[PDB]
Amino acid sequence: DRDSCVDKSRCAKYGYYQECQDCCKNAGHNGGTCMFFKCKCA
Repeated sequence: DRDSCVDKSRCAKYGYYQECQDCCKNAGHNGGTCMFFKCKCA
């Protein structure tokens, strides 16, 4: 119970990264955003 895509799935400089939004959505949400190589949810 400690997945956290933020510290698992990489990302680009910033914006929309299909990789990030995919992770979150797969976790049990809708998606997320990209923040300085960081993967956050929405």
